[PDB]
Amino acid sequence: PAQNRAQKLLHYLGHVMVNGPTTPIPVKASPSPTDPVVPAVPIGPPPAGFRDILLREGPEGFARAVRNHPGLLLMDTTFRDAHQSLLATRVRTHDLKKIAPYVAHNFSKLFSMENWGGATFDVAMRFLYECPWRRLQELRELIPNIPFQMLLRGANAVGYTNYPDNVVFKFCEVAKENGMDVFRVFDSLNYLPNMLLGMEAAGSAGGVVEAAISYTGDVADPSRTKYSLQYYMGLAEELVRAGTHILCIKDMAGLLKPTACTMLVSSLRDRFPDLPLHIHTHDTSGAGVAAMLACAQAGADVVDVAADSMSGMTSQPSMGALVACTRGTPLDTEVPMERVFDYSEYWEGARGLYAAFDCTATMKSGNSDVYENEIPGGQYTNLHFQAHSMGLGSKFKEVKKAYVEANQMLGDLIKVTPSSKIVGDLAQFMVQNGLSRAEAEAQAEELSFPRSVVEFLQGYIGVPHGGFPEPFRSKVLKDLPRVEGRPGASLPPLDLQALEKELVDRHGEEVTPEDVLSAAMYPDVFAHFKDFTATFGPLDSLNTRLFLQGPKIAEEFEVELERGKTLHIKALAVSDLNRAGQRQVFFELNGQLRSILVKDTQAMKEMHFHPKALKDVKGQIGAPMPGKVIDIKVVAGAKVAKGQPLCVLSAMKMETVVTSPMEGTVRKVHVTKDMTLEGDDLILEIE
Amino acid sequence: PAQNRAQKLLHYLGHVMVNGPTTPIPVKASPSPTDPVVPAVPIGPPPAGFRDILLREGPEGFARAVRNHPGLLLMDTTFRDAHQSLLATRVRTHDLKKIAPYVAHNFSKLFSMENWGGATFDVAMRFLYECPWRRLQELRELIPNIPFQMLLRGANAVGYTNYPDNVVFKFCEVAKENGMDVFRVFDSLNYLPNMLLGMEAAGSAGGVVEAAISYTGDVADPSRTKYSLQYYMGLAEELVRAGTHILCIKDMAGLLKPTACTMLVSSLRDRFPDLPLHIHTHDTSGAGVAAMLACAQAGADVVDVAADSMSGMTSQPSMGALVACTRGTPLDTEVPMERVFDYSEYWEGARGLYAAFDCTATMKSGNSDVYENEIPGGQYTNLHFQAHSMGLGSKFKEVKKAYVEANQMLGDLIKVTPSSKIVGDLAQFMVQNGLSRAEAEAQAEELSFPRSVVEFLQGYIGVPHGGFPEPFRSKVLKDLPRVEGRPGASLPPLDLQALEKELVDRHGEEVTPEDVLSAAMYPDVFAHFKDFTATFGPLDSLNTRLFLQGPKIAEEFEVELERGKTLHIKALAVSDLNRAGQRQVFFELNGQLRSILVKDTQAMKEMHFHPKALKDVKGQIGAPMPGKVIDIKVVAGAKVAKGQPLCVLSAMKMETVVTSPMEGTVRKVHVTKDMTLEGDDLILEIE
Amino acid sequence: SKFKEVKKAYVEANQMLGDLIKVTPSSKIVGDLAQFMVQNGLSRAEAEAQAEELSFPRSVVEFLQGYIGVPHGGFPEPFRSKVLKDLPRVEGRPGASLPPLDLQALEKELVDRHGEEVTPEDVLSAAMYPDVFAHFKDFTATFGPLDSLNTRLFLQGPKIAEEFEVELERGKTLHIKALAVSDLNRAGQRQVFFELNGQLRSILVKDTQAMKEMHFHPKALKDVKGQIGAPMPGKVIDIKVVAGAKVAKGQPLCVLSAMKMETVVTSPMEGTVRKVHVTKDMTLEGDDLILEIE
Ligand SMILES: O=CCCCC[C@@H]1SC[C@@H]2NC(=O)N[C@@H]21
Ligand SMILES: O=CCCCC[C@@H]1SC[C@@H]2NC(=O)N[C@@H]21
Ligand SMILES: O=CCCCC[C@@H]1SC[C@@H]2NC(=O)N[C@@H]21
Repeated sequence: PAQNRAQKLLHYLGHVMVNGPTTPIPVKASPSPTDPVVPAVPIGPPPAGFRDILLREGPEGFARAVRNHPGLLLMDTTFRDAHQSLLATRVRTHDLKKIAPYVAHNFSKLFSMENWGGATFDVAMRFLYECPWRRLQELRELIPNIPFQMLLRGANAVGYTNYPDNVVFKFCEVAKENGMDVFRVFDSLNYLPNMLLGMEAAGSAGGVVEAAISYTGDVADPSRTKYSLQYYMGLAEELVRAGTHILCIKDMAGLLKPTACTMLVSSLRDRFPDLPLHIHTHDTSGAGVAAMLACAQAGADVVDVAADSMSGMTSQPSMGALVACTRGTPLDTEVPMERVFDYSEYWEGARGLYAAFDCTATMKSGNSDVYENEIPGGQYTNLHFQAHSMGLGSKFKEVKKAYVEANQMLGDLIKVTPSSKIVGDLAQFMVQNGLSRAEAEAQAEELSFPRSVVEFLQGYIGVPHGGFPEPFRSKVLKDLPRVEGRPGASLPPLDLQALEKELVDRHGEEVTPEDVLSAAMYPDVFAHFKDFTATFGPLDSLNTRLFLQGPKIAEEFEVELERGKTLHIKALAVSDLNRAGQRQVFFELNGQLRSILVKDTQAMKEMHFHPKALKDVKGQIGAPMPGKVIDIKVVAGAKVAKGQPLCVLSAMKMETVVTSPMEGTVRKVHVTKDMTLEGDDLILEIE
Repeated sequence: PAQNRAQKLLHYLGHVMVNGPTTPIPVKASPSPTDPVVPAVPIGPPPAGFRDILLREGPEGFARAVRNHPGLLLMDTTFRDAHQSLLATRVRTHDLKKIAPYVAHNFSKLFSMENWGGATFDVAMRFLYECPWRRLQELRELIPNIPFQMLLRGANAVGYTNYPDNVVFKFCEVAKENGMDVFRVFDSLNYLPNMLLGMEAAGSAGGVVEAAISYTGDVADPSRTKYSLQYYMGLAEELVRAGTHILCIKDMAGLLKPTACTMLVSSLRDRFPDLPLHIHTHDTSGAGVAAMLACAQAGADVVDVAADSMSGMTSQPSMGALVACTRGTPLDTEVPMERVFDYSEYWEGARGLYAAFDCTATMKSGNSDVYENEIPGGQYTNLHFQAHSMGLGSKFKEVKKAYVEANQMLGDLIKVTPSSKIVGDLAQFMVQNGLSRAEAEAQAEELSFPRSVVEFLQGYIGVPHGGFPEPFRSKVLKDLPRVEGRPGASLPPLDLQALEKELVDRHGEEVTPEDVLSAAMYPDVFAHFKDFTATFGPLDSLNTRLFLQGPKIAEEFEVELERGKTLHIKALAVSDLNRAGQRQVFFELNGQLRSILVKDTQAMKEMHFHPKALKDVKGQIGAPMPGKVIDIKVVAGAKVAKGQPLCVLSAMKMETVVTSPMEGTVRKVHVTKDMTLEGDDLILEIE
Repeated sequence: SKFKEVKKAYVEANQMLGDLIKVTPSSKIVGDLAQFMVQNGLSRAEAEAQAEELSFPRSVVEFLQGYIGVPHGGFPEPFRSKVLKDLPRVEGRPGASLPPLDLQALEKELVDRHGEEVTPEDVLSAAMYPDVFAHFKDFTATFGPLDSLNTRLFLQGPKIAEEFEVELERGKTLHIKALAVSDLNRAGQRQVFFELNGQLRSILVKDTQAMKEMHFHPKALKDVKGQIGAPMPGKVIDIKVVAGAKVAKGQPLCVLSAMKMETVVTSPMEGTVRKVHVTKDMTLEGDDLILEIE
């Protein structure tokens, strides 16, 4: 088969010129017209770093070298969890690669760089249309000397549901083979059985196991008894007994006050004198720099930081602030400040390309109300964008109050992905329906809760500390199936060879083990990603502005496909609509005229949505959210029981089962499969 | 005379609809369409505060009460220097008054609130067209219980030049009569003779004298010998001997590292156990919260903070962060966090009205390069806007480097207004002319330096620590007059009664002592302010959006002129241009049609700019900056000596004397009085 | 685009009608028939052969009934008998059988409806042209003496900033300047601003062009004899039948008023009216479905 990359790229550029951005843009901001300036890099291999120790001496040798290090070690999250928080994980492989050689040379003493895990895996395929594994591989070649770190969920890997154990093990194996070094293993509820599986999978792969305790509450507040200092110490003892190489405290919201830092970290050091202590926080409160200095003074070996232009607010504390504040003390990081400035300078320019995703569109600074609401950095940005998309943007203060009430109703569980989303959906549901906590708990048998909340209460994410809230769980679930113990333990092993064969039969002989694991964790996303890249080619070759907005008429630019293969492209014109609903886009490619035809949907728009459900008529079932009808479970003339499934709506990437509020006969169904509904659109009538 | 306020306001609104904003807008951002939500205030008088102690027991009683306070006292800079830093001092009296009753009730324990210092005085009259004294009086009425604080320059009051001593004394007297309580007395060079005059003037008025030492350098760095710990201790001893009630450390740039905080503040406490210590910083580095916590732990009694939405970056540290971090410690501020949140929320909304002036248009976060460049918060924002206006915006990195070089060339003087501006002009001049420091020092006899640099070298701002840089000063000044000692000491007393009579003759019998002092300090600004308010009336009654952008067609709004006198105004239409170059604007006012005639310069605005100076022809004198010709000192046929004044240009609010580079005969003058010149426009020819 | 075919059909229509003199209104009668023939793709022969089945225009029917007098040589037979069927025929002079109009009763009706300024000229104008005269009085009651305006102002109105003079009576001139037109208010009106004799005056006038929005669903299948389409664009004046009514062939079904001519739509078949798709005052396009017959 002849490769047609250049034409596929021109087809993408022509598609963006006719139809607009293929990635959903949350705010009316434009990318910077200027590409970021890459700082000068020395000619040669980078200096030896902590990875060279890890490769020579293994995970235990690396952990001893970290503990024995004189000073505060630093780790870079800019690559992942700094943008996850600030720009909705939209930073692309293109921009990461440009600065990677500078990082390798000037930051060779970093403990690790956290460029992988969390939301980056799904987001790369679904929204950036790039392979997360190729990003890892390319970056690994660029940074041969710094350990790569990922955020791993213990029994779910990087996915949103539980997987069979053999998928989690095979994912950690293939991640290590592809150059992942450190696995930060956490659970969204600190549910030890999920963490132990992820630790065993990462350790069996030959990775550095970093067991991460998610922090919530306040250990310095004696009124907060559920998440006390004793809770954290007891969980640390179980994770150390399970053979963690490094112990992490993951403060996903920025709740660690300097006094709580001092108390928790000194207690952990006194208990575990030889174990490396890694502290992660967010600067959401504007106190994260002070919190990390207090951790370092209390005997933390490592702290998470971001590049200064990618720090603060819902991100990590500033790298330059920590380096400057520790300079000339026993905690000196030995990082030259000039190198931090050049690094932040590049990201300041690069962040300008992502203005369309920047959290500063909605949040101008850190906010201390995080000590009340306990909303994690990445959840705050997402919950605001969701509230605005649902017409609740003016009520976002009510949504934050309802988030506290929803956390309590759910039982004050730790709030990190996906538990932070479960609390967020419940909070939006309460505000949308005008319901206080007491009303929502009283009516729990009558209300149709968000799927996530239902799946949580069923046990699909593990068991929360202190157990599930009763009688609230029993009222919501009724007769719905309950998962006891670890949800992955009852799943049959996935046949990865059968899946590989299915993928080869579909996409041809170029299917890799990484493709099989991507399909195993994210089947619909991976299928869409392969179909999209089959149509549009290697979009990672485009600069971020051209990827997001396409070229302007008469704009000229270069695209490097491979070393020594540059495309000189100029956009010339877009035609009027032809009789086939297509517009012809004209380009110059390497001094030659080229034309591609792209269909325009925005050229003509005309839908109609008549149905409406009277709020006072119990038999009229309205759509509980804007969404697409996936499935219709009933027909006209069918008898239905109270709580019986009627239809399935798919909105905001969540199947919601619409259930009957009464017993009766379905008089009429007003909806069809694949129909798009607005809120309160009449689904069906019951008599 | 019949009052015509409503018509004057409609004339302003019609003027803004036809001609655009009367205040210069630096960035293409629009004010928020929504006014800020004012939090609920209790009905009654506010609780007793520190002012009640000051009024009962005098300045020494107040200082003892501050020292004896258990915990860390907090002061609010949001009213001034929080916006001075973030929004170019553009916050108006309208928005300050709306939140003032909430501040009085919920923050009654503040040490002080600092709203009258520095630029607010000039900016209120020149750009907001409001009386700074009326702001002070109104705010005092709404906040009877919290001490008001101002930033006072010692021998210059709030002005930009030195004044006769009787003007500085009379200013402090009338400021105290109008309800100013605390005078933060500083000098831009820490020049003790200027500080002593300001301390004596504030003390003689019956104010609380707070002597403020401006911080530069690093006391924790043993390589920095000029501004050592011994320098600060020696100056503190002289200011304590001079009878300061409170000692302030003013870190105008955010240079105080936590280690330097600990060392400086403990040394000051150990030497002065009974003296209140007040620490001011900026969060420019992102370390300001950690710096203020270190000061409080080292025995500071008071720290400067801003409301959370008005904190960080070039502003003060976050109030909510300091309150949260000190909670339940011996340093607890006793401020309820819920009250800080409600205060921050209002400001977030209010800051949205000032989006057109927000430093976030140019700086997205704090920057640690402040430890190298030492640029103060308000100077950073101004220097960037100036660099962009001069076409140097893409070179702002070169301007920051040249700022370090200019500081060294000038002798590493303290950098705060106006010395921070003097270094800024020199830095822009160096970058504009492509000069290194060595070239600028070598050519110092041939170059035409910025007036501010010349006036500094003459001694018009006082004497820098270590003296002026020689031979550089002697080369720049040549035969220009030098001021020895204190510049105000040689000025004859200003006849304030003669000035009052001149103002009564020109403006009528309503001239107040505040008007006389405003004219004495700022004659041209005050004259323009009186002429503008005579035309357009009380613009402080308009909300900030209507003040900046005017009303939209068909927009309806309310204007309260006085208690129980509301104007209901609706904008209806704007006509085409009449034969007199005017456009008729139609309003409804209290249900009645009203029409005003407003001119539109924008329509006919045309001009031509022919002159140009060949860079290679020494006899062709080009304009060194865009500016207006104020004065022409020479005619065609005149003999001119090298260095002789040729013309005076007035650009960026700075008279620049253009001087002859050679001896010769003026062949031709190409410019006229009031002519606007671009850069390099030919002024004259010399043979 | 078919005006050449219309001119040819005018010759054919004149012959079919009997080559009568062609002047108002007989020239219009030939013109309607010619347009009807071209619109329906009919030759003279086909139109004469199908004369019992076709719904001819009203002017042609009223001519054949004798309402304009008797043509030289008499009416064309059998064509007249086929078109008229059982329709009433006027013999002799049509005015001779009309009862005298009571002009004093009409004068009193006009005084009661328009006030005491009714003249003998107004009575005769109403007697000859009742609907036109009523509309003319209502229009001039609203807008005043439009004969005082120059033609350009009458047809197109003034431009913005245009100044002009209007003489109402000898020595009574009104200098008038148009100043502005506002946006649409919540009542569907736009405020127009004038200067009148140096004084600003404002009038609130409604705009229909602001939001016309109509829908036209009905259509008559040409092959379905029971589907009765509108024979022309027109307004429904009257509906003579209801759903469930038995109708005979040639029975009146509705009255359309288009081009200033009431056209009676008649049944092409005997049957039962299954459904009526139109309402009184409804505007129809050509071929819009009026009703169904089974
Ligand atoms: O729009 C759909 C969701 C996109 C991913 C959101 C990520 S999942 C990781 C992180 N945790 C959350 O609760 N949200 C973000
Ligand atoms: O545009 C002209 C200057 C406007 C005032 C600038 C103020 S003066 C106080 C502060 N210090 C500076 O250097 N700039 C600001
Ligand atoms: O638009 C409707 C008809 C307007 C009058 C037409 C006149 S009546 C006198 C003359 N004879 C005709 O056949 N037409 C014109």
